[PDB]
Amino acid sequence: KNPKSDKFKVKRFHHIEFWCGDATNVARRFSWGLGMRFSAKSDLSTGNMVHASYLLTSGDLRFLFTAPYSPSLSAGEIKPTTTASIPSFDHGSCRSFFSSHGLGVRAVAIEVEDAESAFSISVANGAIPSSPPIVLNEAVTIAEVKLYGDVVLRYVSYKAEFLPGFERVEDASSFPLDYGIRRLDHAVGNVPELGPALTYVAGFTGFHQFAEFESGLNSAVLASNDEMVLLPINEPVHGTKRKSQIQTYLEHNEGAGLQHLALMSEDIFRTLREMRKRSSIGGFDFMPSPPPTYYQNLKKRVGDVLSDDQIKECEELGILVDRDDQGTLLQIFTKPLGDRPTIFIEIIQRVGCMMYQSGGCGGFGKGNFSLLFKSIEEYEKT
Amino acid sequence: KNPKSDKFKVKRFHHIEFWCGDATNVARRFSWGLGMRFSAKSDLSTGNMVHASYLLTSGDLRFLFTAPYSPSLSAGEIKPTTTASIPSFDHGSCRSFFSSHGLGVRAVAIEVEDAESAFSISVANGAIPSSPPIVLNEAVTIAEVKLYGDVVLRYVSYKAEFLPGFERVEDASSFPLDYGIRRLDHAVGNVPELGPALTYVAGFTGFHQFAEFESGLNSAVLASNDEMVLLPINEPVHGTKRKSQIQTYLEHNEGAGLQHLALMSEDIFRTLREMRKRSSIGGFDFMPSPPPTYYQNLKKRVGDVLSDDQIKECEELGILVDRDDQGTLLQIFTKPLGDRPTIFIEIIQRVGCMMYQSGGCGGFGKGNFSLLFKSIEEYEKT
Ligand SMILES: Cc1c(C(=O)C2=C(O)CCCC2=O)ccc2c1n(CC1CCOCC1)c(=O)n2C
Ligand SMILES: Cc1c(C(=O)C2=C(O)CCCC2=O)ccc2c1n(CC1CCOCC1)c(=O)n2C
Ligand SMILES: [Co+2]
Ligand SMILES: [Co+2]
Repeated sequence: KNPKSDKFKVKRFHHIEFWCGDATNVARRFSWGLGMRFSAKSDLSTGNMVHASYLLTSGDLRFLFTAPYSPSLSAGEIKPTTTASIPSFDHGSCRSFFSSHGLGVRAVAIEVEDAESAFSISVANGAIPSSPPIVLNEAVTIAEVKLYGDVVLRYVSYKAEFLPGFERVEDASSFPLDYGIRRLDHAVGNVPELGPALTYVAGFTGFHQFAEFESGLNSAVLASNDEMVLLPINEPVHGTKRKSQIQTYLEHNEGAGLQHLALMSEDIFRTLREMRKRSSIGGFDFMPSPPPTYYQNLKKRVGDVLSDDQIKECEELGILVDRDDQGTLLQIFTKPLGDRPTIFIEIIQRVGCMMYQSGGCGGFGKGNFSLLFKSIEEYEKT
Repeated sequence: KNPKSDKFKVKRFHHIEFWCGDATNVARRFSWGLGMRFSAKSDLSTGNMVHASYLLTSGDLRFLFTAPYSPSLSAGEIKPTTTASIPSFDHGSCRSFFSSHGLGVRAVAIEVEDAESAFSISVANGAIPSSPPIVLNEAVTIAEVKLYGDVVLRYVSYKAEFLPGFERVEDASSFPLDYGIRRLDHAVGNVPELGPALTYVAGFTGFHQFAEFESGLNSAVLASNDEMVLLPINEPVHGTKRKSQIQTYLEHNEGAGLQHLALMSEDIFRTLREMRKRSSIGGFDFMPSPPPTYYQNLKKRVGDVLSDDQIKECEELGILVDRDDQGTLLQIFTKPLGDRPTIFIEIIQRVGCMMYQSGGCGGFGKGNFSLLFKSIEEYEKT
């Protein structure tokens, strides 16, 4: 059931912003590892004396990497005279964030009809304000409220090209990499207490719970009206056999924060071929693959959806497969993106639920906990 | 003239350590951009609860990338019980360094006969101590004194594999990249006042001035007995037509620090081919090339050293050429390595001064200031 209770008009995920110590090195690493093009910048060369911000794009996916300059470059500025292109940016906040959490997501940005209205309605409905609505060049409005931990939900609305003050990138510096990634499917937070986190976010958005179907977690998914903005939240389950990965996250992250970004591919086979080729030459590593018993067991579960060759391709790439009552999910997880065992990336492709494809088709793979455990002792039984 | 006045036995450059906010992303970027292999690690997976440290190697060149974890992971430790593999590491120092300077070199490490003796003699001769000698697993001794700004000169001595507590890397994660870089040729600092910086460092090392042959700088080079450890220092020259690049460095870096690392290649043509192929796909960018008049003028200057084809190869790659009374230098400069216009890399190859090749053969390229200016108006004169 979907009561379509959004308190303001929400469109799609717009961008994800990482707060970095050095935006250049993280952006270049991510560009090569994920096949994303350098498409916009705001930095010293564009007159920004406050922060360096670099935008990578792949299809509709937008990753922004931002780091602070020395405060001395802008010590004469005040907010009315700022050269920052993102007016919510604060040197102290950014340094405190990265010192506390390491490299990670500061902002989950969604595009809305009216960011000023979204901010006002959110705050009237319990949202903790983080940065008030600000109109940029009479063309774009940005506002921010707290989501969880030090992560903010950023509202962006356009009157009618990323943000004013950003410049399109050089072409020589813009190599057209593309491994098939096309959009953000969902963005997942880890918190100590799921109940109060859900109540808070659902309280100020009107997002509804997305229906599902002990591994150390309890989770729930909040969804917009058309279920294209999907914000799952996890809490740890304590006392289990193996220590909860959610608890490890909270310890190494110094509390709640964004756990994973799931990136939809239009061809997950190509994406994983291209990413795995680059794992050991600057790109991303992937978790250890399931045993061959898992891919043996795929015939009975999804043999009506994938051929033997397509299943063999999944086995070659370490891809996981789950199924809803509506659709099928192909997914795989990277190792952590940086030094800490905190944020990682999921690559996904969904098949089914054709109307366009409806959001969340096939679920989020919670069935793969049983099937992985079921595969593990099965391969031990050889 | 070389008075060979070293106050302790110095061998060669040993490693360069960058202090990072996220060591993983910088190390992976540098590995791909420079063709260096991942060869050792010290991090959570090796029992280090304090810092993540990753070592890249190319030939004898060793780049170490280090970032701090949350202090909470090690809050129960004291120095006698530390799990840090580099005992001089301090969370607060590292965070303060990166917040002040951004990504940059913390340590220039040289191998010595006896790091305890080098430390004692240095401090008795005016060196400001930074970290006292500490013996690691009864096998290696490390000590540190201040060099300039927040950069330290690190002494390392071995009784008889990088450092104890580091583990050799996985092989699957160790891709054998190699673009031809083989060793560190020199490491250059920028300071506000050259005189007092030279007096200080030469005072405690016994390093002697290396002889040379207004562009915004004055410089001088300090050298070990066999002139294989070379430590140039620059100061700005104020009031010039174009603003001094040394002054821009000092402003954006928040004071003195390491300006550039010069990396010797055994085949600078191959190195630059390989690095330029990767500039726009995660690697490093190079400064704009000199005009063709520069390569025209190369025939009269070095036509006895390089063929027309070899000169044409220099022009294809943007390589600069200078000449001493003893040797010839091929060199090129990267754009800044990170967000700030501070640290950059030089790639070099030297030809001549055969005995092995003597250190500093061909100088450091100061002649290229005249020849570049001479080339610029010449190409304007077309
Ligand atoms: C995170 C995750 C998902 C997943 O994406 C997901 C959501 O989007 C919504 C909430 C429910 C959910 O579970 C699916 C299956 C998984 C899994 N993990 C955890 C590890 C995977 C790699 O290492 C880091 C964590 C695992 O073991 N299996 C088998
Ligand atoms: C730094 C540099 C060197 C060089 O390496 C060097 C030393 O090792 C020892 C001290 C003397 C010295 O000059 C040689 C020639 C140069 C040069 N620069 C500065 C810019 C180059 C690219 O952008 C950043 C700075 C330039 O314009 N020319 C023509
Ligand atoms: Co997921
Ligand atoms: Co140099």
